[PDB]
Amino acid sequence: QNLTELFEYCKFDLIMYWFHEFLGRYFVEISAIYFSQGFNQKWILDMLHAITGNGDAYLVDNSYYLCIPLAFISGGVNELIFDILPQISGKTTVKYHKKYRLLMLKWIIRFTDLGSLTELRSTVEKLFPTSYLSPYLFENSSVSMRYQYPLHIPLALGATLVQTQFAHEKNNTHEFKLLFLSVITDLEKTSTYIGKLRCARELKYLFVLYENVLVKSSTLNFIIIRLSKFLIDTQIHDEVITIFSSLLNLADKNTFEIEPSLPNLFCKIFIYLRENKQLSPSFQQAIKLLEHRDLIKIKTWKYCLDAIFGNIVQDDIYENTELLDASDCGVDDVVLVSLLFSYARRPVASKIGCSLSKAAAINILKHHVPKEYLSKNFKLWFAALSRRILQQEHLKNFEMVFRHPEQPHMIYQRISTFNKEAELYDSTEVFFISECILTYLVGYSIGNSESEFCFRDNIMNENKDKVAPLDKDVLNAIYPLANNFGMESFICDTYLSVNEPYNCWLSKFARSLIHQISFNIPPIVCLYPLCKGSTAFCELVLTDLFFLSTTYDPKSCLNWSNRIFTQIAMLLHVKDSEIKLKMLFNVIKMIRMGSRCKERNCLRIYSSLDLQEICQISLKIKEFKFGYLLFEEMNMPNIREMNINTLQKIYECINDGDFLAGLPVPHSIEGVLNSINRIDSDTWKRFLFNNADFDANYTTSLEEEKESLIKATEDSGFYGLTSLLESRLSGSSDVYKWNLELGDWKLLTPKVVDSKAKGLYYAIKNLPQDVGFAEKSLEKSLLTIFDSRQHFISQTEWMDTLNAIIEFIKIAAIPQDVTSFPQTLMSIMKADKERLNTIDFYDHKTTLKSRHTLMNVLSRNSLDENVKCSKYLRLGSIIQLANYVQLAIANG
Amino acid sequence: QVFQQVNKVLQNDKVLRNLDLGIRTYKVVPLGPKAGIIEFVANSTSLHQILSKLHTNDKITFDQARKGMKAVQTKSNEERLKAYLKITNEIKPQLRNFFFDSFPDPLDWFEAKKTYTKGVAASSIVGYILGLGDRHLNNILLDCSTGEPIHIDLG
Repeated sequence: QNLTELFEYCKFDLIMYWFHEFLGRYFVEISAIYFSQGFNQKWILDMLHAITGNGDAYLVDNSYYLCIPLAFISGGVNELIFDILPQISGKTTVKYHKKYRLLMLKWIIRFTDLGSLTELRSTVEKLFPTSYLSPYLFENSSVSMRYQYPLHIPLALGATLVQTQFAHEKNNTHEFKLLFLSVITDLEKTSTYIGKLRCARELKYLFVLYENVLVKSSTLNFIIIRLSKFLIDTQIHDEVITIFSSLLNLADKNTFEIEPSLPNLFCKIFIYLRENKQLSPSFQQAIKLLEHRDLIKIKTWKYCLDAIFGNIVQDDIYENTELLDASDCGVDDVVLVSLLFSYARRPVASKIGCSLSKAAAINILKHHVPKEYLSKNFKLWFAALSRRILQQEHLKNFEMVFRHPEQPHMIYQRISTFNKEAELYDSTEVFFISECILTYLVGYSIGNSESEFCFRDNIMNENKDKVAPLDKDVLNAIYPLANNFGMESFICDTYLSVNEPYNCWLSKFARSLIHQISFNIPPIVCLYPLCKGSTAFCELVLTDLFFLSTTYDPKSCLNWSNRIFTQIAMLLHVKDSEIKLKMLFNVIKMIRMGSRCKERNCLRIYSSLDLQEICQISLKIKEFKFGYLLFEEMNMPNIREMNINTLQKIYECINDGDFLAGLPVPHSIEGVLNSINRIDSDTWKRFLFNNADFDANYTTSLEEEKESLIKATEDSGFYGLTSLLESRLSGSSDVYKWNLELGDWKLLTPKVVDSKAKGLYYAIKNLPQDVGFAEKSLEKSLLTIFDSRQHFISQTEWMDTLNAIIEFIKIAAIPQDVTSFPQTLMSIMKADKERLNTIDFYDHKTTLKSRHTLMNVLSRNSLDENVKCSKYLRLGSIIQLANYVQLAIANG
Repeated sequence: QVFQQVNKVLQNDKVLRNLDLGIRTYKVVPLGPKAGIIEFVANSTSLHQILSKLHTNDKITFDQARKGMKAVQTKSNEERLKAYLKITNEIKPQLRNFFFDSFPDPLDWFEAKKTYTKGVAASSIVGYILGLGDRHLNNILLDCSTGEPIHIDLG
C-alpha cells in the first residue's frame, strides 16, 4: 500500500523486498486486487501492470480480486463498483463463487477490540445472548480486556469495527459446513507463528461461534478435541475461557451428550497443571458441574475430577486396580492414565492383581512408548502387570488395483480413510488440507459429474455419502482451491519428470538431507506432474496440493502405477537404481515399488517393465539393508544346479532357520567341516570337534577365536571350564552370566546398558545394607532397569527382565512381619511353574539362580540387627534350591 | 480317530510344540450306511487342481496317464528307461509358482514356506508309521493362506 501510494518508480522498492519484474509477479493477484481497491488512487502504474497481464488484465479483477475484494473495504462505493461487476457475472460472480471470501474479509476485519468494547459490539451483533452466546459473552466478560488497538496494523480492521456486523449481514443461509470449514481454516493458521497476536485468533473464534446457531449435539465433539491446544499459558487462558463457555453451552443445551471428548480434555488439563498448577474457577465450575450429567461411564472420570480438586485419594483402585479405561481405543489417552498414576496416588505395592489384558495389553504395546515425560508409579504398575501382558500372546488391495484399468478412484478411497482417521487429529494442518481436497473432489464428483472421471466413483462406492456429510458445498471453485494453496499450478510444471531424474531421483548428494523428508516428495510431485498431462479433473490438483504434506507415501504407489499406463516407459532410475551412497530411505522406497511392480506380473497385465529390470545386482543392496525378499529375488532366477555363495550370506543374514545344515558342505578338506559343526544346535559332538582342533593347532596358532569352544562348553553345562577358557581374554560379552551362576561376582557393575543377566546382576550387586531401607534401593534399581528397557537392546526379554526384578522385590520387601512369607514363596514358585510351560529351561535359569542368590545375600548381610527373619531367609533359600533342582530335572 | 490320538503325542514334548509342528485332523462323524460326514476345509481346493492349472499349457497331460497305462503289462521293469525317464524331461516342476504367484508379501511368504515344509515332514512320518497308502494326488489337499498341506480321508 505504501508503494502503491507513490509515483516515482515506486516499484523500485521491490529491489530490496526481493532481497525483477518477477518481484511483482510473485504477488500479482494481490496487486490486481490492490489496484481495484486503490480505486481513487488507481493510476497509470496500475495500467502498466494491466499491460503486463493478458486475459487477466480484465479477468483477474473479475475473478481473483473477488476472492478478497470486499476485504479491502475501499468505501461502500468501491464495493458497489465491484458489485456492478463491469467485467463479471454480477453478484453470483463474487458471492456464490466466493463464499470463502468471508474468511479473507474476517481476517481483514479482525478489529480484536478490547473485550470491554467487543462486548458492546456483541451486544448488538449477537443480540439477546442466546444461551451459548451468553456463555461466550461471559467468557469475554472475564477478560482484562488487554487488547492492543495497534493490533489493527494496516487497520482495515479498526474501520471494520462493529460496522462489520452489517457487512456480515450480507451473508445468508448459514450452515454447519461453513462453520466447520472456517474453524479449521483459521485454527490451523492460528496454530503457527508468534504468540504475539494469539489474542486475535481467540477473538476470531469467538466471533465464529457467535455467528453460528449450528449446535447439533454430538456433532460438536470434533470441536472440543481439535481445539485442545493450550500451547502457552496465555493461549491457555483464552482457551480455558472458551472451553468453559463450551462446557456451559453443552449444559445450556441440556444435550451434547459427548463422552469421547473427555480423554482429550483431561490429558490436556492435567498436562497443563504440571508445573502450572493453576486453573480458572469459572472453568472449574464449568467442568465440575458436568459430574452430575451422568452421560458417561463415570468412575474413571470421577477420579479425574477429584484428582484436580482435592483428596485425590482412591488408593483402593485408581492407584492400581482400577479398570484400564483406556483398554479400548484412543492411543494417547493412556497419557492420562500414566499421568494420573504419577500424580498423588501411591507407590504400587502388594501385587495389585487387576487381571486384565485383552485390549489393554494390545494398546499398551500398540503405538507404544508415549511416555516421553511420565514415570513415577506408572512404571511400577506397568512392570507389575508385565507377566499378564506376556501371557496374552495388503496384497488384496494391490490385487484389486492391478485388476483394474485406469481407475484412479481407488485413491479417493485411500484419501477418505486417511482424513477420517489416520492420526485422529495430531493437531496439524494435514487434516485441513485433506478435508479441503476431499471437499473439492466430492463437489466435482456429484456436481459437474457427467464424466465419471473417476470422481463419480466415490458416489458409486457410497464413499461420497460420508465424505459429503460435512462437505461438497460452498466450494468447488478450483480458483478458490488455488487460494487455499498455490499448488495445482506451477509446482507440477516445475516438478516435471526429467527433473526427477536430474534431481529427486538423481544421486543428488545435496538431497541427502532431503531424503524421505523431501526428496521423496519431489519425486512424487513429478509423478503427479506427468500424470497431469491427461489426468482427470480435480485429481491433478489434489495431488499437487498434498505434495507438501507429510507421510502421504502410499499415494505414490498408486500414482506411479497409473502414470505408467503410458507407452513411454521412461523408467530411468530403474536402469541405474544402484547408486545409493547418500541417504537410506529413498532406497527403501524404491524397493517397495520394485515389489509391487513384480506382483502385477503374476496377473500379467503388463510385464515388459519387469523383464527389462536388472536382475540380481541391486539384489546386493537389498542384501545390505536385508529384506527377506532376497530369497525370492535370488531363488527364482536360479531354480537350477548353480550355487553362488551369496547363498551363504543370505542364510547368515537370518541367523539360522535350521537351513544352513543343508548347504552343500561336503568339503574336500578333512576337518574343515568343523567350521560347520560349530555353528548350529549340537550339544556334544561340536564340543569334541572344537577341542580337537584346539589341541591340534593352538601350539602357536592362538589367534583362533575360542568362542566356538566357549559356546559349546557353556551350552554343555560347564561353567567351571569356561571362566578359565576365556577369562580376561576377548570372548563374548555375557560373562556376567558365569559370575552370576557361580558365587564369584566381582565384575564391577554393567552400567553400560545391561541385558538380562546383567540386569539381575546389577540389581543385587549394587544393593547395600541389611534389609531396612535396602528395599527402596532395590526399587530404584527397578526404575533404572526400566529406563534401560527403553533403550530396548532386544525384544520381549526386557519385559521378562522387569518381571524378574519384580520377583526379587516382594519377597525381599517383607523382612517386616515375617508371617506371610511362606505364602509369598509358594505363590512365586507356582507362578514360575506356569512361566516355564513355555520357553525352554535355559535362559530362565539365571532368574531362578538370581532369586536364590538374593535370599543368600540378605541372609548373609544380616546377623542381629534383624530378628528372626534371617532364619526365614536362609530357609527360603534352601527350599527354593530344592525346587530349582526339581524343575531342572523335569525340563533340563 | 487314530490320527487325533497321534497328534496328541506329538505334543507335550516341548520341542515340537514350540516349533508349531503337528498334524491337521477332522472329526467326521458318519451317519448310517451312506454317511457323508462334513468338514470341508475352507480356503483350500485340491493339489490336483492346482497342478492342472500350473501345467495347463506345458507338454501333454493325459499322455502321461497313457504312458503309465501302456507300460503296465510290458516286460520286467524296462519302461523306466524306455519311457518314464524320457517323460521325466517333460517341463520340469512348477509347484513353486503356486506360492510365488499367491503370496507377494515376503514376510508371509517366508513363513508359509516354513509351514509347508514342516507339514510335509510330519505327514510323511506319521503316514509311514501307520503304513498308510493311496493318496493318489486327490486326497492331498493344500491349504492356501498358511500353506499347510493336509490329508483328507485316507484308506
